[PDB]
Amino acid sequence: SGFRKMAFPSGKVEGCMVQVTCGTTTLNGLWLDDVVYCPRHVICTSEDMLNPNYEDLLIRKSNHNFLVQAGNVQLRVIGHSMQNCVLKLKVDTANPKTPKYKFVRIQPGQTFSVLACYNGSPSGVYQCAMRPNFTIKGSFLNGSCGSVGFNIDYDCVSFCYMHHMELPTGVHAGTDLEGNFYGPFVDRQTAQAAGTDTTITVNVLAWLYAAVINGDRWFLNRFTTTLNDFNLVAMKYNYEPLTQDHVDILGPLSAQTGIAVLDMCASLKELLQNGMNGRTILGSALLEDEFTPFDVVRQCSGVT
Amino acid sequence: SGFRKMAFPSGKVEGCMVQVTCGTTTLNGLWLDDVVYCPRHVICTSEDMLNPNYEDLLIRKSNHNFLVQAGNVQLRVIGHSMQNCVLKLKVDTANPKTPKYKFVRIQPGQTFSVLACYNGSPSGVYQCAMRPNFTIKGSFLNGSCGSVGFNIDYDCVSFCYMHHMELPTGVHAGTDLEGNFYGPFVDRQTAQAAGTDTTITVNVLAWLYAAVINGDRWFLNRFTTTLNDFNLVAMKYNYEPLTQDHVDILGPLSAQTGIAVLDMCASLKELLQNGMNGRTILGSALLEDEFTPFDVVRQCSGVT
Ligand SMILES: Cc1ccncc1NC(=O)C(C)(C)c1cccc(Cl)c1
Ligand SMILES: Cc1ccncc1NC(=O)C(C)(C)c1cccc(Cl)c1
Repeated sequence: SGFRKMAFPSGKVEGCMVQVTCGTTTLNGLWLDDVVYCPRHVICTSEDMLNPNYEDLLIRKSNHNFLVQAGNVQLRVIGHSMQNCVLKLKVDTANPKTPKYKFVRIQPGQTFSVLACYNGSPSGVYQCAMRPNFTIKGSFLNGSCGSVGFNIDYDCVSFCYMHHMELPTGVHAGTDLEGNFYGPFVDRQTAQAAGTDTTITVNVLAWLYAAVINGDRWFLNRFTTTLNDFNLVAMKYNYEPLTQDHVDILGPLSAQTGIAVLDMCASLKELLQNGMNGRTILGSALLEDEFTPFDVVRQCSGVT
Repeated sequence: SGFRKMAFPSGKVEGCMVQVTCGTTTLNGLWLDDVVYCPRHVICTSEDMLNPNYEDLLIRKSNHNFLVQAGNVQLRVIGHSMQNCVLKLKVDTANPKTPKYKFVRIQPGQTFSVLACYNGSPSGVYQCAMRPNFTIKGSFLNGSCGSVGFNIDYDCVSFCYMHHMELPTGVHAGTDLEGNFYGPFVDRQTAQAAGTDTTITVNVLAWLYAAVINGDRWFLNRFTTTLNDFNLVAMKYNYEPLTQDHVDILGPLSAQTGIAVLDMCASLKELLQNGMNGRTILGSALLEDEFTPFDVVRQCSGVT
């Protein structure tokens, strides 16, 4: 039936996007109830970004200096405060389009959808993973700051990411909705290199199970391995070490396909050592790691 | 700044999805104004699908036999008609969430977003291309029929695809919103093999330009080629022949990067003849063909 890098339907999040302007700077904000959330660097000019004292910069700003526009209507700002790297603008009107929501701080290796926005307007939606080094490989241009990452469960949106910065290497860094950066990144125009980015082993295995479920079985072999043997191979190829918690989460996929987790590890071991030999798996020539076991079950079962 | 397989924000389409039930069969419908559009095979049982006479099957059905549910509210059906492979159910209420829309029949090689649905509820959104053989490589399970493909321009949704069938090979076939199938496919449970699927050359070149724009330049070489020389290579590797119309559409990308189209063709020629030698381009180990020149410009400029 096919397997695609699917994002959640973005409707509930589109109705939350606003444009926030402070002085010369314009970026995106997230309007939930009577609060607009946005990156605190909205108060900076490019000149301030080298070494900004956000507390001192925010002191020269009043409620009337933050211009919030939802589509074509202007929101009245009645309060402002800084929480970590985000500003919280209290407005006099609750967003009538506020969905049921939560703020969650996701773990590395977990996935989420991103609704890229510019001037408070959505341009597109794509599926991302929080890398083990706490960066995301997204698609963001200047003006995209404040665009959010999220997951959906039935009718509840769990916001997990707010975009803040592009690193000199082209990868992206941002915060949870409490303004805490994922990783060691600071909201300063300083050289900040992302550490070693490893491959999310449990996600590659989940995607290998998805491949078997959809007919791609050429990589299955007559071998097995042990967690310690597999992890010697995973270390050599900069793969996250596989644990019993990882084996446990792959249980439903192992149950559906009848392929024991350690047997799937032996297929992955041989793919790591030998490569794909010019072949593909689910339309890909590399081992895909941005699908969790939960994503595979969801897509393969039709959860709406 | 990064490059992702981005889909359009799906909000405007989510507000159009309904569940349509006829007898034992449940599938998705598209509610625009006072009309619900859905695949005509909603009137079939699996037994009928072998060789259905849709005209005779529809004769045994009245307005009250089509149950249309939008979320939790029931729509009253006051008319029904068959247009090609789609049924048009006239309801007594115009969808208050109907966006500005058009029905368009796209060309092969063009891209579009798909909002996969089950029981009238959205599960996810992904970007697709209409293959040169008029199939799409999507992700659809039973119950997904009636899910639509679309493009957005400012505030106007151009619906181009409605999902109808999974071929025995795992690829997907469907219609435009007038019920005309893309390709030679019929809505019958018969062996229908998709013809030879070629690579969309103009899209690969557009994606090569996107790679250069984002720093991936290892594949650039000191060579050039001619359209006739390049097309001898394209035929050998089952690539669509490149034409002057294709060169013309790549003009803005050639203007921005300063790399002449025929010089980019020579890079592609060498990638075809030599492979990637274990390297990647925009996180991919194969030549990507599901991004049009328009998609690359849009994503690289921040069009919302
Ligand atoms: C230009 C761009 C592109 C994609 N995402 C983001 C950006 N923007 C940035 O990175 C800027 C605004 C310049 C920045 C600089 C230093 C620290 C922080 Cl928090 C932010
Ligand atoms: C099961 C499924 C999965 C993904 N997309 C679609 C389907 N469904 C089908 O293909 C069915 C309904 C069985 C079918 C059969 C023959 C012709 C037509 Cl038009 C449709």
